[PDB]
Amino acid sequence: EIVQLLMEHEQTDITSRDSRGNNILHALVTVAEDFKTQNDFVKRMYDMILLRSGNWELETTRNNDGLTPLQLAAKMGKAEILKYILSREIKEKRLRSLSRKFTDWAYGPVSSSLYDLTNVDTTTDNSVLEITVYNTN
Amino acid sequence: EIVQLLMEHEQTDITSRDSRGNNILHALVTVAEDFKTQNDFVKRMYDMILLRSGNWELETTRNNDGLTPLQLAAKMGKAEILKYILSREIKEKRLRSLSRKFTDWAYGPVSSSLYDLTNVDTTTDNSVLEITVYNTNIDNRHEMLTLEPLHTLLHMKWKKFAKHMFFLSFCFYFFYNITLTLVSYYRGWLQLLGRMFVLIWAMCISVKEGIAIFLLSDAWFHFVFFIQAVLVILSVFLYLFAYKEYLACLVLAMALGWANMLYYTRGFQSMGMYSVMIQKVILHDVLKFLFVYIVFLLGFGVALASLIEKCPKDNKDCSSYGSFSDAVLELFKLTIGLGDLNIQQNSKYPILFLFLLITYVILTFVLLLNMLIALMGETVENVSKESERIWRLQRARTILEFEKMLPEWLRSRFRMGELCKVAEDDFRLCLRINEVKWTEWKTHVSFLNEDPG
Amino acid sequence: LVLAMALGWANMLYYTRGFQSMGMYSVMIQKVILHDVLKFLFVYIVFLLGFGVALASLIEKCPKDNKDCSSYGSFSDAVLELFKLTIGLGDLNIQQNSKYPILFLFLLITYVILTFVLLLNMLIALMGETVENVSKES
Repeated sequence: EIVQLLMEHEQTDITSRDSRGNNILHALVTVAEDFKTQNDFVKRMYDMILLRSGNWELETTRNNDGLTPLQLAAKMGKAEILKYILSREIKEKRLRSLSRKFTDWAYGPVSSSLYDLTNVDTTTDNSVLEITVYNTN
Repeated sequence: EIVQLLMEHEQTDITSRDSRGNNILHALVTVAEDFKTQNDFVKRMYDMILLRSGNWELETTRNNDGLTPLQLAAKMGKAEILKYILSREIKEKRLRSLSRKFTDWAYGPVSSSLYDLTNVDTTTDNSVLEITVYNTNIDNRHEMLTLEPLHTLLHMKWKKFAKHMFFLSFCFYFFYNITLTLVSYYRGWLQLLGRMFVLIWAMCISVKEGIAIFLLSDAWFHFVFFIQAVLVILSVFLYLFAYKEYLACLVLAMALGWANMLYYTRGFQSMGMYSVMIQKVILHDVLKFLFVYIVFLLGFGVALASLIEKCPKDNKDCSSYGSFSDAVLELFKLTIGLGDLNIQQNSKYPILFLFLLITYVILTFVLLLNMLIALMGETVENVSKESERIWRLQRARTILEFEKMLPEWLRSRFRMGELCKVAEDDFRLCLRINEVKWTEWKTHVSFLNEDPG
Repeated sequence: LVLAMALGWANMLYYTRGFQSMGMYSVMIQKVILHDVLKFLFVYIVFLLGFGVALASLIEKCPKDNKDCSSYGSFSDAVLELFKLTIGLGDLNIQQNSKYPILFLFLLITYVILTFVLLLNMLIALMGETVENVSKES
């Protein structure tokens, strides 16, 4: 409730970056732990905030360590938030451009979905796939 | 209902002590059993009565055995009532002074609670921590030392002193045993330098382990170290005196010492659980094997000696089996693969002989030796769960021993815990434990400091 | 040269990770060496070093210029002879030049018992315990 109050407030700045460089999504990633602990309310808040401000601005930024909240979830050990972020299906046709997974065609039970490799597929400098493999911590 | 009737009655005396010395709380402790049995209605009644009469009068008294209901729950095996008593959070601000656990500060999920060490932390005569460790009449002590203040008392003591005293002891014993080996192996000034220290530290081990063995399967090491020291100093006496038997006791003491390196594997988690599992395998499995095996050695020994009993005709190589000793020794060779299996002259019954030997090989190898491996495979599965707790218990007893060996001032130097003000007049030594809980959210009302630190 | 060769054939193992059936196998080996075998080798070497100086001091009497009379020379020959005995090569007999043949024999039999019927089978049980947990994550 308080989150919706603050975002609905016209003066709130959703994209604000704290002293560490983290915006709100980085913060939600550095927190979230596991299902046996938090019962997964962080994924819900992450979705809520993204859908509430339509943009790639939040998820494309970088904290002072030079990481997007996706790459940050890769550096840290957070699987439950990474599955969510890494496959998103947004059903509402307005905000559907924010999804990372799409259904190319579906007929009966058979369906061919489609995934987005931008920061994943290791055509970039440090991607999600290089981190999850070479990260020994 | 009837309890509330009696307490609400003005004439009832809540603090009455029966002929055994027990007040009502002692009585509730001597009763309560477990959750699978009573479904835990005793904890509820204990809470009800305390909250109904505000005081420390009840829980501070002593029955005729000189025990508070807390210490009594420690003597007896009662864990479920001890967790309750040992951490109490009373939310009502009036009676909050009776709690043994407090929240120093809480912000969001993070909260730092605070525990009360008064009769726990072993600054008293017989405390909750000394009892749950040294009390051998229970065998519930696994779940006893996993409770909230006790776990971190042991941990903090280890991180403060008991680690360094344990390692230091390992060094002083290790040098001792090396010098003992170098003395044993070479038999000018080396004997004068080392041998004196051998006698000295051996005498120290003998006296200390002897005093500890006068206060009596947990203490089994105290017998072994003592036996070693006796053998060492005895060998010294027989070396000063003129005798040939000194070397036997010397080398036996040495080998026994290297068998006593094992005691120091309880300082490490990975090796500690290992030596625990060995200690249980020897008890539950191997002994049964050695008994039923020795009965066969003794059977087939007299079985074969009587057949090979014919006269060697002054040829020791013709008859391979002499009296009962040579037969048993030859069978034990055969288990290793040294023994000589052939049709034997001087044995008038070579077929029966050979059959009766083959039955030995079969009963030993393909049956009774593999049975042991299967059984060990059965015990490892059950012990793998409790081994960590068992090792925590042993480590705990070592910790308390090192604590009891310190001087009064150096002991008071550490003094785990801190003074904290719980109430207006209440200052009590407390132990801080930080916690993070995401499961249940609430507005924090009862707490100690407003500013989280 | 030969040490490098043998090490190379020990390095064939690295290429078993291209196949599923052998890859999981070499993983389970890699974990067994770490969790189980090392604990065995430590507690076993401490016994070799114990009984070596135990027996050498008893057989320490002069061979009388006969190398076959005294089977145990310095600490090396004793350890080597024990390791023979584990394989079944070692020569077990009442030994001349050992002034204490009963104590000697007892102290050797205790070695055989502590090794085989106890500490070597313990390893097999523990490995049987680790294979059950590793079989899932391998």
